[PDB]
Amino acid sequence: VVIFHFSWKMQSDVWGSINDQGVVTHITGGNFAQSSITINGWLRDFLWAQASQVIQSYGSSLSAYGLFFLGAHF
Amino acid sequence: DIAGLTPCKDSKQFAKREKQSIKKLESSLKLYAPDSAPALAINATIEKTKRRFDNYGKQGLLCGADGLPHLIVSGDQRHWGEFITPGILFLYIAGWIGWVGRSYLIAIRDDKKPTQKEIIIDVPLATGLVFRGFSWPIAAYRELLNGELVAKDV
Amino acid sequence: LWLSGMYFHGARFSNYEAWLNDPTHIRPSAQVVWPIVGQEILNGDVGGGFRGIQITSGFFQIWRASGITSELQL
Amino acid sequence: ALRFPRFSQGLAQDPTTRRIWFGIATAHDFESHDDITEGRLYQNIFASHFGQLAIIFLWTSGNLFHVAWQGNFEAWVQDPLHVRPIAHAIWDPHFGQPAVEAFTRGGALGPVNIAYSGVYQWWYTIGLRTNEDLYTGAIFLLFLSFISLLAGWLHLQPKWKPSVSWFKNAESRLNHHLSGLFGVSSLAWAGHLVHVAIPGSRGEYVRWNNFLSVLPHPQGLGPLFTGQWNLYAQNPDSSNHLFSTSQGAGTAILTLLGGFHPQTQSLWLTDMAHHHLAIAILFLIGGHMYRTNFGIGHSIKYILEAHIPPGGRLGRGHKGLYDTINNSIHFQLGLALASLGVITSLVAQHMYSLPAYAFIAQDFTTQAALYTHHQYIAGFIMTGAFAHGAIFFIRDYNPEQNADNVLARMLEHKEAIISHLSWASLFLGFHTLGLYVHNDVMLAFGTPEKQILIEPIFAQWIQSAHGKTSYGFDVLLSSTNSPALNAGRSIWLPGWLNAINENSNSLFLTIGPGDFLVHHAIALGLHTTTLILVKGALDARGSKLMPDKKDFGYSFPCDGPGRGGTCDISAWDAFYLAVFWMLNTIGWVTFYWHWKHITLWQGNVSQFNESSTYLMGWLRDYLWLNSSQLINGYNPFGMNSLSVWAWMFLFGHLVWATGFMFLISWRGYWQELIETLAWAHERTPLANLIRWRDKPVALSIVQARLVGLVHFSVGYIFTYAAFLIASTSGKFG
Amino acid sequence: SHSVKIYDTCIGCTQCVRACPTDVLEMIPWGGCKAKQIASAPRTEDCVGCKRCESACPTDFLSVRVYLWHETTRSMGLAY
Amino acid sequence: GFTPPELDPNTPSPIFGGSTGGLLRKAQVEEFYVITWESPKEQIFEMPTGGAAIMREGPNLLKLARKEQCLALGTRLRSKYKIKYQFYRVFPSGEVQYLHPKDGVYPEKVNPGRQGVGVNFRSIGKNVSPIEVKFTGKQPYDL
Amino acid sequence: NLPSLFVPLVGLLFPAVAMASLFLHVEKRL
Amino acid sequence: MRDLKTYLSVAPVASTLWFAALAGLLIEINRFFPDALTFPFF
Ligand code: CLA
Ligand code: CLA
Ligand code: CLA
Ligand code: CLA
Ligand code: CLA
Ligand SMILES: CC1=C(/C=C/C(C)=C/C=C/C(C)=C/C=C/C=C(C)/C=C/C=C(C)/C=C/C2=C(C)CCCC2(C)C)C(C)(C)CCC1
Ligand code: SF4
Ligand SMILES: [Ca+2]
Repeated sequence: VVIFHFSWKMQSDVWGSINDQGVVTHITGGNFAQSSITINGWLRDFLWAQASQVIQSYGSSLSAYGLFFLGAHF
Repeated sequence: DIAGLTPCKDSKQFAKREKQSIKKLESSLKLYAPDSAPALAINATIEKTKRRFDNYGKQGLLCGADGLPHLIVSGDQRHWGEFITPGILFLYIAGWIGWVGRSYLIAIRDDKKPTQKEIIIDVPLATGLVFRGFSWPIAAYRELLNGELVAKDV
Repeated sequence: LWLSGMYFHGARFSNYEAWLNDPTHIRPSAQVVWPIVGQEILNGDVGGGFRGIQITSGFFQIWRASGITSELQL
Repeated sequence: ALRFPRFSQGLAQDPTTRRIWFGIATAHDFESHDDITEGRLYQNIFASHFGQLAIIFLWTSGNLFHVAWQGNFEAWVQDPLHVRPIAHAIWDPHFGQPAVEAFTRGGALGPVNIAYSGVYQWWYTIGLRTNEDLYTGAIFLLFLSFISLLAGWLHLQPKWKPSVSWFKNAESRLNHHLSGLFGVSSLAWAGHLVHVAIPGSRGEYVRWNNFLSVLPHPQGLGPLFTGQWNLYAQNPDSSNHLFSTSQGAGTAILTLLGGFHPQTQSLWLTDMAHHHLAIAILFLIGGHMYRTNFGIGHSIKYILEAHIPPGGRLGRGHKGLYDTINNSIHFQLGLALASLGVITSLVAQHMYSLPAYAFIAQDFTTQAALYTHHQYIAGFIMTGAFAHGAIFFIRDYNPEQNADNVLARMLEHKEAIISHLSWASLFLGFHTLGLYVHNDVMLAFGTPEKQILIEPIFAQWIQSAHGKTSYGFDVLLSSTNSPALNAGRSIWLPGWLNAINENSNSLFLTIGPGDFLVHHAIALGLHTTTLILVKGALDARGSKLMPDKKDFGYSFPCDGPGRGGTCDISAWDAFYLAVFWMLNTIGWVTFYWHWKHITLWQGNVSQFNESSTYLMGWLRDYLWLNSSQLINGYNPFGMNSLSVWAWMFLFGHLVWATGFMFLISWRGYWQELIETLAWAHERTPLANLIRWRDKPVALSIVQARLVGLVHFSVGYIFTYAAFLIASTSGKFG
Repeated sequence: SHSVKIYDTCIGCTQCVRACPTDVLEMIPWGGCKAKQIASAPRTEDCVGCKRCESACPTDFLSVRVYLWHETTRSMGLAY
Repeated sequence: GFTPPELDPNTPSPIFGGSTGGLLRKAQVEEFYVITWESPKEQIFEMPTGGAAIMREGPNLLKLARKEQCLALGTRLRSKYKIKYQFYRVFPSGEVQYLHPKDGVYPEKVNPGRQGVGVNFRSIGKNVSPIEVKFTGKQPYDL
Repeated sequence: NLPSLFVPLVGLLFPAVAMASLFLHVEKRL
Repeated sequence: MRDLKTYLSVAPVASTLWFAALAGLLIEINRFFPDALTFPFF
């Protein structure tokens, strides 16, 4: 729970891309305030949304992570 | 052909997979220089992909609507290389392993401490027994007819 | 021995000299796999003309902070 | 006695809270109660059966009442494919205004739940048309539940309680069940179909007021006593016929068309009436086999005694099996649960492939819910069949009266049976997993062409044997020359071949390599679950580790840490371990069924045929993808009618994970913790004026396994039921 | 309370009595075995059911048997 | 013939500051136990309920909540130190019941004045099948 | 209108009476 | 020396050497004959 808190907080309120004029858009659109106050929000707006990369990594250089995901489940 | 399948040499999806795979590797190739080491690596992977697809289409592999080789294990003589022939090869190897290990356990069962030669391998005894599995279907078959393979009343 | 392996991989199978010139675009990588059973797909485009596995240990940042530049020092 | 439980003195004299739990968990175990006799045993069982029948009648009565009161049945009959049936009405004072808004559907005034049991299609197909008909059936079943309780109470006073000899009258019971309970009921059901259902399916509303005036057939009854029964099959309904109307209607009452009604996509109502009539009269003749009070018939004892092969390969055959089963109610319940679980799975496999209720094949949520329901029901029933088989071996098996028959010989080579079940489970598990991992690695490295996709050619050959053309193996029914095809062209083969090759229904769906891998996972699940239950049932009376297990009963914690450790060594623990494998097996079965249909209903069978061959496809293209509308049942921006499933979805995840606590953590930790809590209460002011009258103790080891299994199973069922219905009804297709 | 029984396969090694943590077992004189002594369970009201005695029996099969029966305050190990 | 020693109150108790593992309401309304021993000197000994206590020189009396606590402390008194010990049970009425050592001889040492209780005269595997005791209040091992 | 009477009668009053009566019977002595 | 050879015959070391030789052999076989879903030599 600690590391999931860290991940979602950094991807929602800090990490992102900054414009030339100073417009910062975070990796997730500041969804931490409204989505993380709910267990269903943690299930949907965190796990279901951010597991896309690992369930789509087949056929790329990140496919080893897609294999380790399921092997660790096993 | 069989089960509605079409041979991979005739399937368009099979050839489209080979095209799209090679073109995807070529898309990775344009990023690097023609004399580069990643270039020779990607070129070797492309040649390896062509060899794989050509070999699958040449040996009579059947393809589904997905353009992927489907195997037929019913025993049809047109596809014995897909299961029965490699399966006989496996059963030869598996019987070899089991027969040699069995010969080892029989040879050490009369030792003072049989557990000693099970956690510390007697490599000389092993090296002398590893080649008895070469004729395992014979030595086993004879032990079947002579009542030596199965322990009586267990 | 583990640290020896780390510095040696930074020297022999890495793109540290390329990450040193463009640290914001290059992905740090210090492991390159052999091409045997198609696992060379894991040697992904990491920038600087390098195909490898992106590393997250942070040895590039440490070696830059210490002042290391050439593969010889590693 | 002296206090609860009045049937167990040792539980009543328990000074701890354990008295209450074990009093509840052992209420129906009549054989363990104090001062039990064979008479009281059979009599309590008899009255419990009546109480169960009363429960079932009351339950169905309530279902009719709500469908007729708050439901859509009258409106649903007019638009069977455009009206969402209503289960009941919702009255929750915790609802916000939007919850009332989003849950008001199906054309109702208040919030309602959309029924997914299929009773609307069932009742419309059998002749019920108005809410008044449903009220009539509810009153009749409420009255039937009343007389069930009446008979249950009746046979509990002296001179009405029967002797144990009457319960042990097996010959008479089989004759009546086959003749009356099975045959006469099916015969009368064929009567209802040809009087009310078939004419109701042709526009004629036949009820108790006018059923004496209408003729089920223009030339009724006459031909039945002549032998020219074919006149009842002369004028069927046209293939262009509407169910509630008469355009295309005929006059036949007993046909063998073989296909489906093109409009409703359900079996021909005349075929079903003829079916029940044929199997009924087959049950009627078959119900005259055994001997009663008339000097003719068989002695089941003598039949079992005579079946002994010379040469002694089965020893003494079946000698003594008659009294062995007729004296053991656990043996009889094991056979009953085994046969019931098989035909329950049979019902599941046939209701989705051969829908018999009108306009139920298009209600995809209903088909998925019904198949999942019965498969989990059958899975539990099968675990119970083997559980009571082990209970029979401990409580009722007499080794001397079963000397050297087939039953004792099962124990004689228990190691052979258990070892080979282990080999088959190992073989299936090793290879099925290996092939799945191989294909996973291939698709990881971006080389799909290197997968191992084996064609399920044996089942494809069977589907071609039934007349399916998709594989073109040119065997009977699929080949023009085979006598199996020529003999049936006159009767069922036109409609049968017309239905099997229709690409919309699920009558023998097209199978590929993905179906080959899943069916072997099914074989792994069946073999391993069988292995667990059989090893527990055969090692229930004793093992090399505990040669006197029969003395310790069926359910005990363990035998101590001695001799290496004996945790989970009872046959009850074998059942407890097998339920996890049952849930896993039925999980594989239902994941399979739901994905194939949810891709079929979406018209995208290629995604299943290409993604079911590797397990990352199951995680990504089945669970993750279909959970979208479900998990968005309520979001930071609002909610819709799927929120009740998003909540139950998480609810099932909680109960399931709560069971892990009872299954991972064990007792001694919690006992010492409760001791530290008892000290806390005795030393706290004000509160120490309140004294507990039962000493707080940690849950028993066996109780912990049961509580953990129940949380696991409840979370299992509720999580999947929430996802199943929300992902299917959210699209409705 | 839990039931405890001693079978005549006992050899009289007095190990069940040494391992017992609530003084339930005794060693009485007997004529069946070599040590001239067999075990008995005269105080099963104090028996807790730990089966520490069965863990120490060298007989095959066991000569001490602890059949867990009706739980009491003494058998549940309650100090409260 | 053996005569059990009567429990003498006002007997000194070991030096101890107090712990939370002591007696509860069970001692007040149900029962409690008391172990006594002699000891040669003032020593320290670990308490079966809490920490450490100072064993007084000469007669010692210690009241515990369970019987197993008494025998465990006695076994350590007999092993680490070389001290004989007895312990009794005390009902809320004031009645005292002598427990161990019952005969005055330790239970692991055979004594001629002892009678058999629950001793089956057959192999353990010679018990009957449960069906032969069904509908009776018997068990296959009670016989 | 009937749900406004029977829903509390089975979710509040019925479990209250049922749990209290079962408590008295379970804790009763003879 | 004899003790050193006896150590090399222990189960984990014999397993590593045996499985390393086995892993290298299968790697070279799939290096000279990559892919191959069938037995092509008939
Ligand atoms: C087992 C059948 C069954 C089931 C599962 C339900 C379920 C439900 N009923 Mg219902 N009911 C039933 C039979 C059933 N009913 C029968 C036979 C009648 C008489 C025709 C009614 C009349 C009725 C009314 C008027 C209302 C409900 C309502 C409800 C809902 C709210 C809960 C409630 O008020 O309790 C049920 C209340 C009752 C009075 C029914 C109990 C009386 C019957 C005879 C059952 C016998 C109970 C008996 C004392 C104990 C049964 C033992 C055990 C099986 C429980 C709920 C979904 C309310 C609703 O619509 O919610 C919005 C509501 O307004 N029911
Ligand atoms: C299954 C039946 C059931 C029913 C019918 C209700 C009904 C209700 N619940 Mg409740 N709830 C239930 C189960 C149930 N709950 C369960 C199982 C839980 C545990 C998860 C909860 C937890 C819960 C919480 C946390 C809250 C509610 C609240 C409410 C009220 C909100 C609606 C409102 O604003 O009314 C009117 C609101 C009022 C304050 C008027 C009160 C109604 C009068 C005073 C009732 C009189 C009581 C009567 C004298 C004695 C009753 C007991 C008796 C039968 C022995 C409502 C009357 C809310 C609430 O009570 O508001 C404070 C709220 O806070 N419920
Ligand atoms: C000489 C070794 C040997 C041999 C001949 C056998 C033979 C057999 N085993 Mg078996 N097994 C072995 C080792 C062996 N096993 C080991 C080490 C284990 C522990 C992992 C097992 C665990 C095991 C189980 C759980 C089961 C069997 C079963 C069986 C029987 C069915 C075939 C099978 O399923 O095999 C399958 C083989 C395995 C699952 C593991 C084998 C591992 C390797 C290949 C064998 C070891 C080789 C040895 C190290 C070589 C020594 C070299 C020597 C010359 C120095 C069969 C007669 C099944 C049975 O009961 O029959 C109905 C069954 O259920 N075995
Ligand atoms: C017609 C079928 C049938 C019949 C007549 C019996 C009859 C019997 N069974 Mg049996 N059983 C069956 C099917 C059947 N079983 C099936 C299908 C299974 C597989 C699950 C089992 C598994 C089983 C086991 C393991 C045991 C029995 C035992 C017994 C005997 C005593 C039962 C008892 O008194 O405990 C009372 C039962 C209860 C108090 C039920 C409480 C637990 C339930 C499941 C919790 C409810 C679930 C949940 C809380 C509700 C939903 C959640 C909610 C939020 C919606 C008894 C003669 C026991 C026995 O005596 O062994 C010798 C025994 O240990 N059965
Ligand atoms: C013709 C006379 C007759 C009849 C009709 C019956 C009928 C019945 N007896 Mg009975 N019995 C009889 C004579 C008879 N008996 C005699 C002479 C004796 C003395 C030997 C007994 C001794 C006896 C005992 C000891 C017991 C019974 C019991 C039962 C009941 C069984 C439970 C049940 O309802 O399942 C219903 C069965 C069916 C509906 C038919 C089979 C169902 C099939 C397999 C599946 C369903 C078919 C279809 C697909 C369903 C579609 C689903 C859809 C409708 C929703 C049943 C109503 C039990 C009982 O008393 O319960 C209270 C029981 O304990 N009988
Ligand atoms: C443990 C135990 C028990 C129990 C048991 C069980 C549980 C069993 C079972 C089982 C099962 C669960 C079975 C199943 C089965 C089935 C079968 C055996 C079948 C069949 C059939 C056939 C052969 C078919 C044929 C056909 C036809 C007819 C037509 C079409 C084609 C075909 C081919 C399909 C008891 C109590 C007894 C005793 C004690 C012990
Ligand atoms: S189970 Fe424990 S307390 Fe009971 S007699 Fe055996 S050793 Fe003594
Ligand atoms: Ca079809």
